[PDB]
This record gives sequence, structure tokens and C-alpha cells, in this order.
Amino acid sequence: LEEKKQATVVSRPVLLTQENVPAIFDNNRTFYTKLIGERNVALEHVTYGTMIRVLPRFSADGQIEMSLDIEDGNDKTPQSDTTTSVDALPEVGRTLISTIAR
Amino acid sequence: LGRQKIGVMRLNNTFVGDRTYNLRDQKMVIP
Amino acid sequence: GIATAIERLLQGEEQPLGAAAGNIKIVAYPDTNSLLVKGTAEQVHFIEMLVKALDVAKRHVELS
Amino acid sequence: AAAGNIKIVAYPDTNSLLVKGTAEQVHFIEMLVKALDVAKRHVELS
Repeated sequence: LEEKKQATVVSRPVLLTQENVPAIFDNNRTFYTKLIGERNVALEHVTYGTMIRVLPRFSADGQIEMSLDIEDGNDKTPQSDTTTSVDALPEVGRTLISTIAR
Repeated sequence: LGRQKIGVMRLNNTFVGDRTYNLRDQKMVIP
Repeated sequence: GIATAIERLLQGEEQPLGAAAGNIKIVAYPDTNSLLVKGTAEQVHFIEMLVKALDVAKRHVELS
Repeated sequence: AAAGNIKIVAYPDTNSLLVKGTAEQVHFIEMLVKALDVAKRHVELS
């Protein structure tokens, strides 16, 4: 065997808001499972996707300070040939960042 | 006696209100 | 909002605002987007000068 | 008056404090706020 590979992905969310107003952009995916109990029967769910929550504010010089909460997740896939691809195992990998920049 | 007075003070380099973040299960609140 | 911030500012408040500062009632009326202040002729003018300092136009930020 | 009758309420819609007191206590908090309001520096950790 002799293998080469290359992959590029560029994603970009855009959001518009006002001064001192919290805004949310969200692009998620929900996975519903059937927990067959008897009493507290429930539809349990997981959620993963791109998400921004920002709180912009103008400084005295004209710079923009922001309070960020960034999440970027996707679905990691195990081997499809084995039995664990038909049950409720979506191995989720996320990436969380929480900071303040100006 | 002294009359009451309401003053408004705008902050240019900081935030009013608390900031919240998470470490995988638990919430931290900064005053 | 603005009707909860000034209501908590005048809460309790046995203070000589120019009667007292504790008998001013502020009620939000959202059907015409306006405040309702009940007090003396000097306390009503006192809140009207505070409202015109908290009422400014905002600017838009687009985050990419 | 006293130090116990000063009311401080956050107004986040214009990012400002609301202080209610006498004419000498309002000036007393305004000098404290201008000492706690400084610009910060950025650190990048690798």
C-alpha cells in the first residue's frame, strides 16, 4: 500500500447584534434514543454543533471588546462493520473556548 | 439636610454583571 | 429591563427625595412602551431627568 | 447620612451603574469607580 491524503475545511458563521446585547447563533443536530423503562420513560437526547454567544461593547478608543463562548463539534464515526453502529453510540467530539478579547 | 441624587456612571473598560463558564459538568460564576 | 432596574433602586429607601423616596411607584406599561411614575410634582421631574440619560440610540456590530 | 442607605443597581443595557444617595456619597463612589476602571493587556499562552 502507498497512500497520500489532503483535506481542507473553512467554515464561517456570521451574526449581527447591537451594543451590550447578548446574541446567539446556533447550528446543531439532535439524536433521539429510546430508553425503554417503565416509570420515568423519557426521550433522552444529545446535541452537537456550532454555537457562538457574544456580548459586544465599544471601548473609549473605538475598539470592540467581546465576551466569547465558542463551541464547534461534529460526529466521530467508528468502524461501520461492527454491531455498535446500529445502537445509540454517536461518539461526539467537541471543541470549547471561553475567553475575552479586544 | 441633604437632598437625594441619582448618578449614572458609564464604564469604558470593564463589564457590569457576572461571567459564567463551565468545566464539563460544573458552573463557575465570577462576581 | 429598564423597569426592573429603577424599581429596585427605589426599593425600601426611607430617604428625603425632592415626601420620601420609598413611596414612588413605577409600573411598566408595555402596550405603548412607556413608564408610569406616581409621586409628587418634584419626584416625577426627578425620574424624568434620569430616563432621558438612559435612553440613547445603539450601534450595530457584525461578528465574523 | 449613613453608609447603609446607598443603593447601587447594575443597568446592563448601557453598561453603567446607578447610584442613589446624597450629593457627597455620589461623588464618593464616582472616585472609586475611576480607579477600578483600567484597560487590560492580552496574554497568549502556548
